[PDB]
Amino acid sequence: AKVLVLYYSMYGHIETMARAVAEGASKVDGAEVVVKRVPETMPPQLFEKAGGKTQTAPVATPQELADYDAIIFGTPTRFGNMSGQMRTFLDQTGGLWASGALYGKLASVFSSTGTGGGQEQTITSTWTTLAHHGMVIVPIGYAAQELFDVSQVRGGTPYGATTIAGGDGSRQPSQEELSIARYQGEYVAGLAVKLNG
Amino acid sequence: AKVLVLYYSMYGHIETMARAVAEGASKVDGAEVVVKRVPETMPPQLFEKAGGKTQTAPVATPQELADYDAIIFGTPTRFGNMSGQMRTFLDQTGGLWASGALYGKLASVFSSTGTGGGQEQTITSTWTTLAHHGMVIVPIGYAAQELFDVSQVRGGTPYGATTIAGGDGSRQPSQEELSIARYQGEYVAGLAVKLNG
Amino acid sequence: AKVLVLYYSMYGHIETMARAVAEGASKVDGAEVVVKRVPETMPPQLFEKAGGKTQTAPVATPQELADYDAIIFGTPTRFGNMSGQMRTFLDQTGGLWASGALYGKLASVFSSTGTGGGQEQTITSTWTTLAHHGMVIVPIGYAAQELFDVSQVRGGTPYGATTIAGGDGSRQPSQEELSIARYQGEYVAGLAVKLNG
Amino acid sequence: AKVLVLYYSMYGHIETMARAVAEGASKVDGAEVVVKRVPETMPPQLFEKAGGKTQTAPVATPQELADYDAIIFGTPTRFGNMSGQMRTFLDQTGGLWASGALYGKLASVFSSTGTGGGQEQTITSTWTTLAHHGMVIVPIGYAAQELFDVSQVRGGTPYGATTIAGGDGSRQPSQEELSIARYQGEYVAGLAVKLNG
Ligand SMILES: Cc1cc2nc3c(=O)[nH]c(=O)nc-3n(C[C@H](O)[C@H](O)[C@H](O)COP(=O)(O)O)c2cc1C
Ligand SMILES: Cc1cc2nc3c(=O)[nH]c(=O)nc-3n(C[C@H](O)[C@H](O)[C@H](O)COP(=O)(O)O)c2cc1C
Ligand SMILES: Cc1cc2nc3c(=O)[nH]c(=O)nc-3n(C[C@H](O)[C@H](O)[C@H](O)COP(=O)(O)O)c2cc1C
Ligand SMILES: Cc1cc2nc3c(=O)[nH]c(=O)nc-3n(C[C@H](O)[C@H](O)[C@H](O)COP(=O)(O)O)c2cc1C
Repeated sequence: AKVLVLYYSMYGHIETMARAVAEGASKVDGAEVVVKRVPETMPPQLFEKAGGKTQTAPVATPQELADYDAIIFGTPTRFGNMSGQMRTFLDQTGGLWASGALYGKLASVFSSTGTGGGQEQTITSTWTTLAHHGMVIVPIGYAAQELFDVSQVRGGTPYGATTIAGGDGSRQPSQEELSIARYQGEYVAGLAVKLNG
Repeated sequence: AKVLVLYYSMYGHIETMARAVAEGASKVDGAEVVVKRVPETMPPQLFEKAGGKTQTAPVATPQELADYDAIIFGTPTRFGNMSGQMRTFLDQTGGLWASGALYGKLASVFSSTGTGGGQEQTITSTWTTLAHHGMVIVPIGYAAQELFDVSQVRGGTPYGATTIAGGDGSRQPSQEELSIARYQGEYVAGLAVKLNG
Repeated sequence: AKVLVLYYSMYGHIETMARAVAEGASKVDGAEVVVKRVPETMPPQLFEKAGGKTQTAPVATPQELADYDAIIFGTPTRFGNMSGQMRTFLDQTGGLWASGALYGKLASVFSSTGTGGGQEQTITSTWTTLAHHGMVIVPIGYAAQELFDVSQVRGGTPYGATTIAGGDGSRQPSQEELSIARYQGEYVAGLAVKLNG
Repeated sequence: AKVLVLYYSMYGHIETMARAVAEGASKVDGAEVVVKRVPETMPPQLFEKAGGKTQTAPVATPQELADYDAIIFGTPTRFGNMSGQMRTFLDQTGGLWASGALYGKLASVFSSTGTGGGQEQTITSTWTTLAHHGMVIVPIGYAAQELFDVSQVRGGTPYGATTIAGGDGSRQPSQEELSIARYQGEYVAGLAVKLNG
C-alpha cells in the first residue's frame, strides 16, 4: 500500500527516472506513493559550482523508511557502486537494522551512468545492502519489451531500470528508458498491494 | 503453496541442508513442499570412483520448475560460483524464460563450501540468474539469531544458509547451520503462501 | 610471453571476439599466443540441431593452462553467469588449484550477450573463480576510447570487451567492439611480457 | 616500489590490519611503504560520543594516490559494501580517472565485519571501482595456509584479508588473520617491485 521512491540525483537524470518510477506505481489502485531524496553530502557551495541541480523532493530521514511497504532506490553510479551520498544514507540505517524495521519489505533499484558501464554492478551491489536488512529483492526480469530493442542505445536491465546520461550529462532519459522505469514502479507497487494490501 | 527445494550435492552436505530447508518449509500450513536433485553430470564411473554419494531424491526436469510457486536452490560452490551441474541445469531453462514461466515466482539460495571462501559469491551470482527470469529474490537477513554466534565456526549468511564442509569433506552440518536452513525454508514457504497462497 | 585465449562459443560471436583478442595480443613483440576452446557439454546431435556452429580451434585440456603466463577467457552469458560449458571446464581445474599451477598468472575476460543484459555480471562473476586460483585480474578500464561512444549500440565495458549478438544471434561484432577486443589482447599480452618477459 | 596502504577504520580493527599489511609489504626490498587513512566523515562530536578511535596515520588526499605504484585498500563493511567514508573518498577520484592516473597500477583490498557476513561482497564490490580506473586487481588466492584452518573462527578470503570484529567490536585480529594480512602486503609489494620496480 505504501511505496517510497528514494533517490539521489546530482544533475537530474535519476530525479527524472524517479518521477517515472512514481508514475508507474501511481497506476496501482491502492498504492500510496511518495518521492524523496537522500541528504546531499558534498558541501553546498560545491554543489552549486559543480553543479547541477536543485530538487523539489524533500530530503528523507532514515527513520521514515519503516513507514513503507516497498522502497525503490535510485542512485547514479560512482565507478560501479552506488553514490557516496546514497551510501552515507544507508549507513545511518543501523537503528532500523537492529529493530528489523525493514525486514521483509519489498526493495527494488534503478540507476544512471555513463556511457553505461557499471549500470549492472551498481544495482546488484545495492541489493547486497538491502539483503542485510532482509528486504525482499525485486528485479524486473524481461517483462518490459523495450529491453529487447537493440536498434537505439538504451539503458535498462533485468536488474532494474537504468538511464544513459552521456559522458557529458547532456542525454535525457529516452521514452523507452522511461517506459521501463514506469514498468518497474507499477510492478513493485502491484506486488506491494498484493502483499499488503 | 508449492515450494520446490532443488539442489545439487556430490558428498551430501547440500543434501542434508536441503532436507533441513524442507523441514522448515513444512512447518507452514498450506505449503506443499517437494525436494528434488539436478542431474549428475559426471559419468557414473568417475562419480563412483570419487564418491558417493547416492541420493534418494528424484531428479528434476527443467520443465517442472514452472509448476512451483517458490523455488529454493542449493549448490556447493565451485571456486565462488554455483556448481557446473546446477549451471548446466539452469542453462536448460530457455523455454521457461521465453514464456515467462518463472516470472514473479519466489526464489532463494543456499550453499556449501570448503573452508568458507566463496560462500557469499555463490549465493549472490546465483541471484543474478534468477533475476533474469524475473524471480523475486529472497534473502534471509539476520532473523536467524545464530548468525550472531561467532563462538564456533559456522556457515550461514544474510544472503542464505550455508554449511562448512571442511577441506576433507569430513564436517557435518552443525545444529546452528541447520537451524538457519530451517529458518530459510520456513520463511520463504510463509511468503509463498502469502503470495499465492 | 605465452598468452592463451580460452573461449566458448556456440554461434561464433565469442569465437570472432577471441580471434580479435588474439590479433591484439599478437601485436606484442615477445608474445606467443594460442587460441583454444573448452569442450562442448551438450550432446553432439543437439549441438548441431540447435545449432550453430563448427570451430577451427582445438579443444583445450585443463592441464594445459599451466603452460601460459596469461589466460584470456571468453564466454557468452547464460543469464548473467558464464556458460555451463566454461563452468564445467573450470570445475576440472582442481588439480591445478591444489598445486597452485595458475597462481599469480594474468587473467582477463570478455563476453557476449543478448541484448546486453548480464554482460557485466558475467565478467565479474568469472573473476571470482579466477581469484580462487590467485590469478592476477586485469580489467581494461577506459583506455579504449570507443567505450565513450554512445551514438551506436556498442558492447564493451571497463571489465572487459563484450559483444551484442542481438536477441536473434544475427548481429556480428562491430568494428568498435572488435577494436576494444583487440585492445584487451594487446594490453594483457603487454603486461604479460613486462612480467615475464 | 611505492606501496600505499589506504584504509578507513572507526574502531581500529582495520587499523590493526593495515599495520599488518604494511608490515608484510616492508619485508620486500625496494618497496617504500606508507600507511594513510581517509577523512572521517562524521562530525567530531558524534565520533567522540560513539568512539574512539583516534588514529596516528596521516589523512590522505585523493590526489596522492597518483604517486603510488600499488594501493592496498582497507574498509569495514557497511551492510556488504565499502564504508561510506571510503566511498565518499573514492568519489573524489574523478580527476585521477580522467587523466588515467591510476591506470594499470596494482590494487588489492582487505576488510572487516561483524560477524563475517558481507566480508566477501565488500572486497568484490570494491574491485568494481578499481576496475573503472583500470587498476590491475590482485586477489590472494590460497597461498596463505591459514585459509584452510576451520578449527577456530577466522577472517580471511581468497579475495583479500579480513578480520572478524564481533557484534560487540570486542574481538581483536587473531594471529592467523594478521598472518594473512601480512601475506597480502608481502605479495602485492613483491608484484609492485616486479612491475615497476
Ligand atoms: C566521480 C564519479 C564517478 C563516476 N563513475 C562513472 C562510471 O565510471 N561509469 C559511468 O558510466 N559514469 C560514471 N559517472 C557518471 C554518473 O553516474 C552520472 O553523471 C550520473 O548518472 C548522472 O545522473 P544524475 O543526473 O542523477 O546525477 C561518474 C560520476 C562521478 C562524479
Ligand atoms: C572443483 C571444485 C571447486 C571447489 N572450490 C571451492 C572453493 O573455492 N571454496 C571452498 O571453500 N570450497 C571449494 N570446493 C569444495 C566444495 O564446495 C565442497 O566439497 C562442497 O561444499 C561439498 O558439498 P556437497 O557435499 O553437498 O557436495 C570445491 C570443490 C570442487 C570439487
Ligand atoms: C539458455 C541461455 C541463456 C541466455 N541468457 C541470456 C541473458 O539472459 N541475457 C542475454 O543478453 N543473452 C542471453 N542469452 C544469449 C547468449 O549469451 C548469446 O546467444 C551468446 O552471446 C551468443 O554468443 P556465441 O555465438 O559465442 O555462442 C542466453 C542464451 C542461452 C542459450
Ligand atoms: C552502519 C554499519 C553497518 C554494518 N553492517 C555490517 C554488516 O552487515 N555485517 C557485519 O558483519 N558487520 C556490519 N557492521 C560492523 C562493522 O563492519 C564493524 O564494526 C567493523 O568491521 C569494525 O571495523 P573498524 O574497527 O576498523 O572500524 C556494520 C557497522 C555499521 C556501523
